[PDB]
Parts: sequence; structure tokens; C-alpha cells
Amino acid sequence: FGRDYLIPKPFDTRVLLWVAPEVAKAAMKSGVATRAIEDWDQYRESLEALQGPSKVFIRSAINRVHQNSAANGGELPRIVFPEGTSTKVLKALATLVEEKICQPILLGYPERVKEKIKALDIPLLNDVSIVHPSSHPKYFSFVEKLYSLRQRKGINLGEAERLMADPNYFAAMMVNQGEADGMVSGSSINYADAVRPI
Amino acid sequence: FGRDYLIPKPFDTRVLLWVAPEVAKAAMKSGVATRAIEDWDQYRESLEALQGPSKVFIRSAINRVHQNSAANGGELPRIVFPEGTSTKVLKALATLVEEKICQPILLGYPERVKEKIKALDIPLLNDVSIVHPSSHPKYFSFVEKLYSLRQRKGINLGEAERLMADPNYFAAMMVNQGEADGMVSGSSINYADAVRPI
Ligand SMILES: CC(=O)SCCNC(=O)CCNC(=O)[C@H](O)C(C)(C)COP(=O)(O)OP(=O)(O)OC[C@H]1O[C@@H](n2cnc3c(N)ncnc32)[C@H](O)[C@@H]1OP(=O)(O)O
Repeated sequence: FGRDYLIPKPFDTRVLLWVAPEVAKAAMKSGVATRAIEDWDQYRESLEALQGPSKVFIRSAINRVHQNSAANGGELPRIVFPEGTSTKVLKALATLVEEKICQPILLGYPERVKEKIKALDIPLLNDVSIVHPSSHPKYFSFVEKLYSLRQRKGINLGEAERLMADPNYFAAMMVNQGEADGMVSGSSINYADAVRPI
Repeated sequence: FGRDYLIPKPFDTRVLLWVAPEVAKAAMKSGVATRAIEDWDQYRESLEALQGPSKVFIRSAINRVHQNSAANGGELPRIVFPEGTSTKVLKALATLVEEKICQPILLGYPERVKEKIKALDIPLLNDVSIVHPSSHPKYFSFVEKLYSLRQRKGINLGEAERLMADPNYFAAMMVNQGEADGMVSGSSINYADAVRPI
């Protein structure tokens, strides 16, 4: 509660629970009610039934994301998308960035993704970070890490370098190494291939 | 036999088989021999034994490549190397190009492989074709081919597109489609991974 929180949020499931009964109370107290409510707990049960998960679960999730970011000085989670040119992904990110759900980082050749974004006419993404794995400054430290993790599992430095050039691997490593808070993939390839580097 | 072939080539392996027994014969007929050769078949065999594969096999292969070339107007086989930045591959390519064995096509980001070539100082490769798979004119044509080849083996257009950006897949496709006459890979990754796209 404060200067940046003066009223409930619209996606707050409690407004109904709090407000509808006080309105009920005021209607009866003013005598304009024709049906008295006696059991108020039972009444709130009746109100919650009206607010089930098919209506409110996602709404509440989003709210919670917002409470989390707000309670952390407002930073949004950094989420990497290895499929930077995926039409579905970019279009979703429009919605997503506009509503402060995360700070996306896209992977791919910058010129080619700025191009797909312009072709699809999504202007909300002109600020988004775009990273090409091989030319990322932390690339070689990443390959060292993958190497050390899998040197006795068929992956030496040459091969680690090769894999780390793949966005799926780069993303997984960013998340692992804390250069990202999470990642989302598989919009454009089969699950096994997308999940394996994770 | 003709105006451009009046004698054996210096490295003709038949020369000993042909000349040495006639010299022996002449030595005997002229009376300067002190040990007569009786079984000539046995002698010619003994001479065959003196120039075995450890002495001539690769020499003969290389000559055979050259005269193959000559019979097609000096055409060299186009061989693609997906590991355009392998120091072993480049160093060997120095010899190979210098000795007219093939016409190499390197795969990778042209800037980084030219950096490598300059770093290792192989000046005979300033002329070598360097191709970045995704930005080659026949790239999408290739992707289509791969798609139609394995659409019922877990590869639809999206994934075909992703794979065909891999130098190994690109090289294999070049050889398949006749844009290159052969390919050599596996210098810097394990065999399974190198051979699988082939
Ligand atoms: C120089 C050296 O040191 S080699 C050292 C050790 N040797 C090795 O590690 C290779 C051991 N062999 C292997 O790992 C596997 O057999 C591989 C790499 C050859 C390929 O097999 P997998 O990894 O299982 O992939 P997969 O088999 O699904 O793809 C191979 C393709 O070639 C075909 N293929 C592979 N092996 C064969 C085979 N013996 N006979 C006929 N077809 C084959 C497959 O049918 C498949 O093609 P398709 O799916 O379109 O029909």
C-alpha cells in the first residue's frame, strides 16, 4: 500500500469478495433490498463459485507476475527465446512486452530478426535485445562450461564450441550461467530436439 | 603413344619390369655377367616385389587423379569441407591445392575463416571459395529437397530449414544435388555426428 498502489488491481479476485457483500449490506440497510442475506461466509462461497479457474486462473497468474516484479523494484524476468525468427514467438512477444510479463532476449542473426519483425509489422519490439551466440562476448566462457560439464560424455572443446553456436544450447547456457532468468523454446522444432540441450 | 608420349613417364612403375631384364639379358649375351638368370618369369616377379604399395600406392593415386583431370579439360573435383576453420583442414588444403588435387569449397562465416587463414599464413588459399550455408542462393532449394526427403522421418520445413544451416547438412546436400563432387568432414567432431547427416 502506497503512492503507486491506491486501489485494487482489476485482476484481483478479491474485489468481488469484498465489494459485492458491502453493496449487499448497503442495499439492505437502505431498505431497497427485498431479500436479506444472513450467512455472509456462505455468501462469499457463492461468490467464489462464480470465480473459478476457467475464468480467473491465468488472470491471477499474471497478477502474481506483477506482484513479484513490483516487489522486486520492478525488474521483469529476463527470458531467452532461441527461436528469434519464429512468427508465433514474435507475435506472442508483442502481447508479452506490452503487458510487462518479461524482458525477452531473442537469438539469431540481428539483421534477419529485425527484418522479420518489420515484415510482420510489430513495432513493440524495436528495443528488444537480439543476440547472435558465436559473437556474444560470453560465448567462450560458455563453451568452457559446457566442455567441463560433458567432457566425459562425448563433448570436447571443438564439439562444445560447435554446440554452443546453436541457439538452443546458448539459451540453455545463459539460463544456467545466470545471464537469463529463464528460457522458452520448441515453437518450431520437435520436443526432443528442443528439450535435449536443456 | 604419339608426339606427346615418346617415352614412359618417369614414375611409370612398369619401367623396371621392362628394362632391367633386357639389361640383364644384354649383360649375359655380352659375357660380362658372372651369374646367369635362368627363370625369367621368376625374375620379373622378383622385380614386381621391389615396388610395392608402400612405395607407390599413393603416388599412383595422385597421378591417376591428375590424368583424370587432364581428360576433362583440367577440371578438378569440387570438394566441400564443412569445417572451414579447422587448422588441420586448412594446412592440408595448402598441399592439396598446391599439388592440383582438388578445388576446395570451405563452409563457415567468411570473415572468421579468412582470419584463420591469415593467422596461420597459408597464402595459397586467398582464392578459395567460402560459403555461408544459409546465405547461399541454393539454400532454400536445398531445404525443400531435405524436406521432401525426410518429412516422414521427423523433418518438416521448419526443421529442414534449421538443419540445412548446419555446414555438415549443407555439404551433404551440395554433394547430393551435384553442386559439389564430393565432401570431406569429421576433422573436428566425432564420427557419428559427422557421418549421420551424410
Ligand atoms: C574413424 C572412427 O574412429 S569411427 C569410430 C567409432 N564409430 C562410430 O562411432 C559410429 C558407430 N555407429 C553409429 O553411431 C550409428 O550407427 C551411426 C552414426 C552410423 C548412424 O546411426 P544413428 O546415430 O542411430 O542415426 P540414424 O541411424 O537414425 O541415421 C542414419 C541414417 O543412415 C541409415 N543407416 C545408418 N546405418 C545404416 C546401416 N548399417 N545400414 C543401412 N542403413 C544405415 C539409416 O537408415 C538412417 O537413414 P534413414 O533414417 O533416412 O533411413
